[PDB]
Amino acid sequence: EHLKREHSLIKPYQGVGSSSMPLWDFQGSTILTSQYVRLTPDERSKEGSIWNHQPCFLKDWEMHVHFKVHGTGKKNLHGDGIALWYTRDRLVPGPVFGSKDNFHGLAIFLDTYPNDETTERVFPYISVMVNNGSLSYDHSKDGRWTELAGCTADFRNRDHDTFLAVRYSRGRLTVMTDLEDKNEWKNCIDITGVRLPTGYYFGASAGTGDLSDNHDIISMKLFQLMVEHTIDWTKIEPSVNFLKS
Ligand SMILES: [Ca+2]
Ligand SMILES: [Cl-]
Ligand SMILES: [Cl-]
Repeated sequence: EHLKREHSLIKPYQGVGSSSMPLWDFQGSTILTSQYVRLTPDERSKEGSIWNHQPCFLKDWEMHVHFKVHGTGKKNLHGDGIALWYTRDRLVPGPVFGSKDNFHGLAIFLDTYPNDETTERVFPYISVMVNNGSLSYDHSKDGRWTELAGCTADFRNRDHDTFLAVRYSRGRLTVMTDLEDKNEWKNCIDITGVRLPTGYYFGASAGTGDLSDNHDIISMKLFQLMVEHTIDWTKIEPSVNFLKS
């Protein structure tokens, strides 16, 4: 395989129920079992996260995330969601799906509650954000101002496993979903001109506010992609270049 075990979270989770070294830190409301990592319980005002121990120096990679978001809150009465991160900093809790705002790097947000009273989107909504420290995620508008790309995705309270794939290679960022039990990656997001350095950390976080939900990570499997390259990659500033209209 091109699986990088050191950047993966897999049952039985290394170093947790044993003497070996763990590969992730568990932070905040996060709790372990043998079958999942629960970032938040179905309780209000929680923030939990997991952060990979080692910085990733792969230039080209694909993360497969087996997650589960589930709860008993009626109607639209659930929240807030999960974020996946490839960021300069790790372990800092905060208001952005459990983690710090004004981050450096990449976020993939799985947003389950529409804060935006005048929203056009259908939720739950998966979106991507690239940040160089300057941008703040605006909850009241569901991060509308800072979203690069996004898609509606029915990932909540499902009777079968739910997965997301996040692929990053040569400026191209692709997010795909497997939510329907078709054993198929369905496209959600596909953009180019994304500039991210090496040496950042993988992480996942979730938060709840006045509304709650269980947010579980079952596994995260990171694969190295076999990509020819013909420059200090740790010094790349996170940014996006845009095609002119
Ligand atoms: Ca929201
Ligand atoms: Cl692990
Ligand atoms: Cl279902």
